[PDB]
Amino acid sequence: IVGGYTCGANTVPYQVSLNSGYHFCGGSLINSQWVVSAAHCYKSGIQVRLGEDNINVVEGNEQFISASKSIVHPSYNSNTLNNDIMLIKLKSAASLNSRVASISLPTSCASAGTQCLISGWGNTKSSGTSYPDVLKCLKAPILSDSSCKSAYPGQITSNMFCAGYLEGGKDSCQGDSGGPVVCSGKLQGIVSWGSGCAQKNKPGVYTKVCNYVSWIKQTIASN
Ligand SMILES: CC(=N)N1CC[C@H](Oc2ccc([C@H](Cc3ccc4ccc(C(=N)N)cc4c3)C(=O)O)cc2)C1
Ligand SMILES: [Ca+2]
Repeated sequence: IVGGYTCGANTVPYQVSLNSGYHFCGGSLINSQWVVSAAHCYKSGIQVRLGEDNINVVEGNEQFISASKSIVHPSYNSNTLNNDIMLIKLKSAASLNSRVASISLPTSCASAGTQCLISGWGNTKSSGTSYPDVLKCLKAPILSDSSCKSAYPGQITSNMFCAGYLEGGKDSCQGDSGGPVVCSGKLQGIVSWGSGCAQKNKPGVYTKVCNYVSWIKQTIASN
């Protein structure tokens, strides 16, 4: 997260860290046995880390649970990043408490103007590389479809939305991938892609979760 602030230990209880020997992507806990992340975060041998703040120090509220199954969206296109969403089932259910909690799926799509909370352990520099050990947060508004499409000609689908600031300076970045975009208590986006990080006229692009609610519900009910 570039231009954000330190969230504070367990203030974003649904935030997960996907670990394969090291943190490589974020994710959101949607219930006690399921995690939602970006399809581009797909890997085998994933361990889901819940209740995390500092990812390099055992602080006491963590739950490390291995994934039993991963399901990439049937129409995911790795070249365009269309349908960049994936579900991960935990081998055992997480113990939900005040520090580890699920986030609600949306009942309707969010519109431009809505302020959301984006979080992750990704790169904090627009030019250069610096990865934080503790969770970073950023409040950012959802941008109009017109602005989004003007920024990325022919690359924005109905399954994507832009959020951030056209003036640059604040944005999610590499390492934040798969992480949550929560607006008014509902999971509306998943950190997907962008041209650089926090660059002028190059806002972050996120997966539009509201278009996948039925797929998510059906998949969980049958797996
Ligand atoms: C070629 C083209 N026009 N495309 C449009 C869709 C797709 O975009 C991508 C895919 C992977 C990357 C990563 C880099 C990359 C990876 C994750 C990111 C997460 C967030 C942000 C952000 N600024 N909010 C930027 C990221 C940039 C790479 O270079 O490998 C960057 C952009 C391909
Ligand atoms: Ca820790």
